[PDB]
Amino acid sequence: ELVDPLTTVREQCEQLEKCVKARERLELCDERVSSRSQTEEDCTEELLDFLHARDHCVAHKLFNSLK
Amino acid sequence: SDLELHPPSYPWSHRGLLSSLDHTSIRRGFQVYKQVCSSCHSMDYVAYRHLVGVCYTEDEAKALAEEVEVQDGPNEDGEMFMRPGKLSDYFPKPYPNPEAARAANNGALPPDLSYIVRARHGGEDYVFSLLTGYCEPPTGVSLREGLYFNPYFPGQAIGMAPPIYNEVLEFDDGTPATMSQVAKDVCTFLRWAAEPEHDHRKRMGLKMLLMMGLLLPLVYAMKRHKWSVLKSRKLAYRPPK
Amino acid sequence: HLVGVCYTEDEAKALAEEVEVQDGPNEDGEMFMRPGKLSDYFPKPYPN
Amino acid sequence: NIRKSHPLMKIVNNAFIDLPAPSNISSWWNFGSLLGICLILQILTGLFLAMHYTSDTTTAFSSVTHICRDVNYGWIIRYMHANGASMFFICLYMHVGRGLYYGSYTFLETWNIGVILLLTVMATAFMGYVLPWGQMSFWGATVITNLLSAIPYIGTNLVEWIWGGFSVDKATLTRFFAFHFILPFIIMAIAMVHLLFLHETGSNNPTGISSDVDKIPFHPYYTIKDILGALLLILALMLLVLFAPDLLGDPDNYTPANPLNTPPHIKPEWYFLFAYAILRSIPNKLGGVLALAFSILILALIPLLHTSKQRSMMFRPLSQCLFWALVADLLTLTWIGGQPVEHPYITIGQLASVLYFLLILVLMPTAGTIENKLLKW
Amino acid sequence: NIRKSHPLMKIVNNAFIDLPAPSNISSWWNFGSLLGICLILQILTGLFLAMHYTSDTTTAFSSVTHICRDVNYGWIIRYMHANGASMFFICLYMHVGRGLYYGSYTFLETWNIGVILLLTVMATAFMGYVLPWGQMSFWGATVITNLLSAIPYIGTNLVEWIWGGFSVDKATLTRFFAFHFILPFIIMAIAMVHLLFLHETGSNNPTGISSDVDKIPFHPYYTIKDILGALLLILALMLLVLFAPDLLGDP
Amino acid sequence: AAKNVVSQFVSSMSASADVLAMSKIEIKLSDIPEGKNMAFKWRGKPLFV
Amino acid sequence: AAKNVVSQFVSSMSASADVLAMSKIEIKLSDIPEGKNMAFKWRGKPLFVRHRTKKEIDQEAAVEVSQLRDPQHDLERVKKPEWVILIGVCTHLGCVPIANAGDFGGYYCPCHGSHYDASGRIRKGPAPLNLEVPSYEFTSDDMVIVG
Amino acid sequence: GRQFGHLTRVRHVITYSLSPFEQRAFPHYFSKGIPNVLRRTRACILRVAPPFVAFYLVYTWGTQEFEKSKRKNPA
Amino acid sequence: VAPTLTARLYSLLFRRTSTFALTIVVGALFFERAFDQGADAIYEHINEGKLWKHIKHKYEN
Ligand SMILES: CCCCCCCCCCCCCCCC(=O)OC[C@H](COP(=O)(O)OCCN)OC(=O)CCCCCCCCCCCCCCC
Ligand SMILES: CCCCCCCCCCCCCCCCCC(=O)OC[C@H](COP(=O)(O)OCCN)OC(=O)CCCCCCCCCCCCC
Ligand code: HEC
Ligand code: HEM
Ligand code: HEM
Ligand code: HEM
Ligand code: HEM
Ligand SMILES: C[C@@]1(c2ccc(Oc3ccccc3)nc2)OC(=O)N(Nc2ccccc2)C1=O
Ligand code: FES
Ligand SMILES: [Cl-]
Repeated sequence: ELVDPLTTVREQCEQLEKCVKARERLELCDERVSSRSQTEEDCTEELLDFLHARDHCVAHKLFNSLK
Repeated sequence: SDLELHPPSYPWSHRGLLSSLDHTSIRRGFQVYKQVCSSCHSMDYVAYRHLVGVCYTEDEAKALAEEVEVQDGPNEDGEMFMRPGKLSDYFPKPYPNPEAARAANNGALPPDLSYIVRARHGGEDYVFSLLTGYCEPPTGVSLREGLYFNPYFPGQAIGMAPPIYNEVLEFDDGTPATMSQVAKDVCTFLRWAAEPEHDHRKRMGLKMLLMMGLLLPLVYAMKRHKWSVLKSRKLAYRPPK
Repeated sequence: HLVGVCYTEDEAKALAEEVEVQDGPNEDGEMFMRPGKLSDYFPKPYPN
Repeated sequence: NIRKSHPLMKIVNNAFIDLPAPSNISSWWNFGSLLGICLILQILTGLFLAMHYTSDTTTAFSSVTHICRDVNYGWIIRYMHANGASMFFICLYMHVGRGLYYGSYTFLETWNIGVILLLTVMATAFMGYVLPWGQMSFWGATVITNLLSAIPYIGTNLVEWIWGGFSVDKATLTRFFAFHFILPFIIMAIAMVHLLFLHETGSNNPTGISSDVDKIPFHPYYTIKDILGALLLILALMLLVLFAPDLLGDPDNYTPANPLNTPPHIKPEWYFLFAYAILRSIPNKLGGVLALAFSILILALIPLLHTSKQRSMMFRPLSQCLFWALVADLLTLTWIGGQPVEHPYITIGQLASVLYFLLILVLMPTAGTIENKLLKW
Repeated sequence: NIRKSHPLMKIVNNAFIDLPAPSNISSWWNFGSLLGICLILQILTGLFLAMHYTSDTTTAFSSVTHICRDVNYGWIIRYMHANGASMFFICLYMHVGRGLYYGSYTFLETWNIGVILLLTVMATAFMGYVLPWGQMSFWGATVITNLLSAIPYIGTNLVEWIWGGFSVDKATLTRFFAFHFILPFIIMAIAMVHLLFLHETGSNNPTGISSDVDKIPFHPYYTIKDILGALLLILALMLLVLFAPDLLGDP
Repeated sequence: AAKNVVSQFVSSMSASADVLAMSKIEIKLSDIPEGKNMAFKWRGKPLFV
Repeated sequence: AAKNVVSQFVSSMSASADVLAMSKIEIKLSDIPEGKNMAFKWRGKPLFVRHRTKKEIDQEAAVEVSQLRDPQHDLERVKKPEWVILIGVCTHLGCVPIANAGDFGGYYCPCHGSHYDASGRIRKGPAPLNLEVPSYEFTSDDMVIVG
Repeated sequence: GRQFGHLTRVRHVITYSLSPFEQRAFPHYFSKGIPNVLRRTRACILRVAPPFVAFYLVYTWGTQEFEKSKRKNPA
Repeated sequence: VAPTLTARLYSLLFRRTSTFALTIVVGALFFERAFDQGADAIYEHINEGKLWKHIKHKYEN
């Protein structure tokens, strides 16, 4: 129906060599703590440092498609 | 959950040293505030007259004020009553006091937005990233009902449900109301709300730099002119022997 | 202001409690009525 | 000749026109007049801000917004006053640092009167920051005023007496406004006694050697040099006001005061961060409060710690390095002052606080004695 | 001898201790120091009134009542400040009348500086009377400020510019408070230039004849005479404050 | 430069934006019979009708 | 005479009659379950009212009292161990501690690092005294009067 | 306040001065000024610089250490 | 223009202080008109779309 420019710029930034390693290390943490029985650790760190690279790449190009 | 994620720097068109706000984006941003934000967020320090000559004509801003009813009085019987808004009225508050607001928002208090861009580190970069930055909680994070995961909010647990999405409004000029578009315009408007002097200050800043670029070397030249008597003076010592 | 001029503290407290005054908001955002206390000003008979 | 005989112009002539001044005073001697320019700037901008300010706790926040939104050019006056206060502290620390490097403290009356001027300007600016009634305004007033609670056996009485209540409240803000209004005029009067004692001896110069053999009249040499420096002060001020008016402020101050919640990241203004860092390096309550006061009052002791047989550091390399170790150490405390109380900043701030007092009390006086022996006198 | 050589005490010595003064100056020469006592009284009482005063039109009236009802001894400070202003004008007119009778106006710089002091104290007291925001406060501000409307071709602009609006309103009261605060300190500074020019010649005396043949030091003769006169000023002030605080005001 | 600063400080005293934002007044003519001077309020000062 | 004037001007700065006219606070105890620190307002500054668990009452009961900066046993501060009421002002310099935080599971002050426990006693950091305990009595099992 | 004619004693010293309307206000501004700045910088760099270099290294280490300590370690 | 330009400005306008002041007050008058005119034209060129006076044509009424 309506294509947000944020969608087509987001996944474009994820193929960069810098942040593909951040998404990999996040999916690792998803599998590490999911396996334990009773724990309290979470993957907040591994998510934020992934968004720090992606959102940094989104800002340089995103505003060129907006009015 | 004391980790922090800071917002990146978006290339706003008013970011530059001499760069004014985009007043078409202000106009669209006001429409976002009215239709979407005004039902939970007050703006106690902006009045309809502040819009005049910024993003609406006087006639447009008058008609906009008349679209809401506000309290006035007393009349000759001592009763309060309702009338259409006029240019001198401040934007209506959605709640009479913060206690009603907390009760209507699962205990959380939507802050006044008059100064939100100046009262938060990162300004419109923060607000833009917050509105457009919602996502599912990471593994191991379980938020209580009523709260929503947002990684840019301190603590990553915010009591505001995502307020914007595709086609939340239709713009008067036909602009596609995509999430990023709506966010960009509302943030631009909120910047103006917090710093209406923005454009005028940048114009003054340009004049200040040009005059200083004139006056600094001329006043410097006056200093050296007078001091040249001393800087080229020559001394000689001739004692009797 | 009455205390120690023409009434005792207990007398002036009881006098304040003979009227109802508005207070609030409570946790629901509503105003409500309570008995007067020593810190309340004398009730106005009309709002304006 | 009529400039000299009129009862009123003779004072102006003997202070700004025919005043004998050294021929070689550097740009570091410009900050004296810039401090007076700053004091006059703050009085004018401040006076025009009091025409549209209300000291009511319920409208104090809104009256400042009313200035920056509805008053014709009220915002530019407002941000000149705020940034002018920061420029005031830039000039103070350079004025002080000039006198320490070049040995100008040997004018005891002028120096000691100077220390009084520093403290009153500090008191003035602290109360000024409380007036807009933001979050940092309120909790700035809470922390600093509570320092008197450290005074044994009378502290709480002095605090509650100053507050006008059991906490900072409406009575505290209204009186801080009265103090903030009047204290600049007392400062201007004390600045005249500052200059009165100075003219008894005339100015020092970069060499620390007497300059009576080579004097020039203040006019036209230092009138135009002071005019040029003022234009550079206006440049520094207007860059902040017209391009970055919130860079030196705190964003939390744009939220109205709330006695029920304190922000997590307390950060004072930049000109208090070095002394804020000294206080918290001492966990004892009274000990840390005394170290705060002594970090400033130690200036009154600098004349008694002068050991060198030379006045200025121009010819004292060992003292120069220790002088700049004090500036970088003060720059470290300013940095630590702006960071939260956590590892490793706690230990760095403790080591820097010791180095600050170690330099002034021990190392610098010992360097001046080593230098005397190296020159064989 | 140390009173004479210290850079700061030499000013105090040559003005209040070793100052040669005429041996025959009457009680009419006491009002000079009483004007300074009045100026210092108004600054102290006034400063303590600004600690509990709000210049909001909606609370300016109530903040003054709050002083006279709830502030510890706020009323006595308040009525000292009001009656002190009236005592200020009693001393002004006697000081002026003294100079007219005895010809002291022949000190032109001192006299002309005096006329400036009279006008600024008049401007100060007018704005002070507007602050409590009573009926006479408001209509006093209305009438006197409208006097500028009489100036041809710029009068209404000067009036509306001063008012901050088309009439006396909240903007007028807030600025009158700022002026009323600062103008006394300018008066104190101008009072020093008043004394500076006076000391060039020294005082006149009741005979109008030069008194250099018979001079006495200011201390201890006129220090104690000025102390006695101050006690009589306090008597005149405290009679009003403590027995008739509304006699000179308007209901 | 000196003109601009002195001018801006001058306009600071001139009436603010909110003061200039005076709104008109609705007057109900049925409340004013003959021989009466009804006193309203407009701009702060009275408006005799 | 000079004493009387200087005294009266001194009392002028002391808190006025209206400031001293502080009224007590009605606290609804049914709004405070276990493990919660409900924050009220009293005298202007916060009034923390907290309901403690058995895992907290016995934790603070067993404590080396001789080693404390301000020695005071938990039993002689609260009339009822289940209910504890504290003034939410830090004793160091008047900041508002964040409830149910810090190392000791009590209150932590973000301003300069003062640590408290479930009893409100000072255990670490720069603050020199325990949190203030007001005078209160339990008139019944649903309402508590503070003052 | 002191005044000219009462400052000190001087003998046998001649001073030659030129009117300011007879000479340049910026004589050899770059051709001579830049060499003098380099001379003065060299003479004082070793006294002023090492303290602030020491600050820069302590600043960066303390910030790096504070950042790593806030990141958690596997149990 | 055989005499120097600066030389003729001095003899006519700068020698007397009165005409030296008149040239300044008259210069500030014409400088103010041209400086504000050129300064505003530069601030507007950088921001050609963004300002309101560049959009006032849409909102005719
Ligand atoms: C009673 C009066 C008290 C005044 C006290 C002032 C205290 C001194 C403060 C110094 C302020 C610096 C200038 C602000 C410029 C501004 O802000 O002016 C903004 C204006 C544009 O304004 P505009 O775009 O609206 O167009 C205007 C409508 N035609 O151009 C400027 O930048 C001019 C400034 C040039 C650069 C600064 C040069 C500094 C010279 C010093 C002169 C100081 C005079 C001293 C007066 C007491
Ligand atoms: C108090 C809280 C303060 C917090 C803020 C701290 C931030 C500090 C940031 C660093 C500021 C650096 C300022 C620039 C210094 C330049 C030094 C320089 O140019 O070289 C040294 C200079 C040499 O000149 P001489 O006079 O010895 O001989 C000249 C012969 N050609 O000799 C000089 O010119 C020295 C003159 C004195 C310099 C004054 C700097 C003082 C800094 C503040 C001191 C605070 C003390 C309380
Ligand atoms: C109710 C349905 C809301 C809508 C519509 C909007 N907001 Fe909101 N907001 C709401 C609440 C309950 C809160 C409090 C959250 C909390 O946990 O305290 C907020 C808060 C904000 C904030 C402040 C974020 C911060 O850093 O503190 C911002 C900047 C904000 N909201 C922006 C915003 C905008 C731009 C909206 C319209 C597009 C908007 N909100 C709508 C509730 C509601
Ligand atoms: C409002 C604050 C101040 C003002 C307006 C002020 C003003 C001045 C002026 C005009 C001079 C002469 C010119 C000059 O040397 O630049 C001077 C000199 C001096 N000041 Fe200050 N000053 C202030 C604060 C201080 C402080 C806080 C100190 C020290 C603690 C101080 C110490 C000195 C010294 C030692 C001199 C003599 C310098 C020399 O002769 O080389 N002053 N001051
Ligand atoms: C040495 C002189 C002065 C200094 C250093 C100083 C400093 C300050 C500072 C730092 C603030 C806080 C500004 C802010 O947070 O926005 C302030 C506010 C204020 N000052 Fe001053 N000030 C001085 C003199 C004066 C004078 C003389 C007056 C009035 C006659 C005045 C009136 C005000 C007012 C009304 C405010 C509140 C408005 C505001 O917050 O901007 N000041 N001052
Ligand atoms: C704040 C207002 C004033 C103060 C504080 C003040 C203070 C003084 C003082 C202390 C003296 C010397 C002692 C004395 O003669 O009593 C004096 C003398 C004098 N004053 Fe004033 N004065 C003020 C206003 C005026 C005014 C308004 C005028 C005239 C229009 C004036 C005219 C004179 C004259 C002529 C003298 C010399 C008297 C003589 O030598 O006999 N003064 N003033
Ligand atoms: C020559 C010095 C002064 C004179 C003659 C003077 C006179 C007056 C007068 C006549 C009033 C009206 C009092 C009333 O109607 O109740 C007044 C009020 C007031 N004055 Fe002054 N005043 C002076 C200096 C000052 C100073 C220095 C301050 C503050 C620092 C001040 C603060 C006030 C305040 C806050 C009020 C309002 C409270 C009230 O109405 O009592 N005054 N003044
Ligand atoms: C502006 C300011 C101030 C002014 C003046 C001031 O004097 C000094 C400057 C240097 C040395 C000694 C004193 N010290 C702080 O007042 C104020 O509340 N804060 N912030 C704040 C917040 C929390 C705690 C403490 C302070 C300031 O930084
Ligand atoms: S204010 Fe709480 S630890 Fe200092
Ligand atoms: Cl604000």
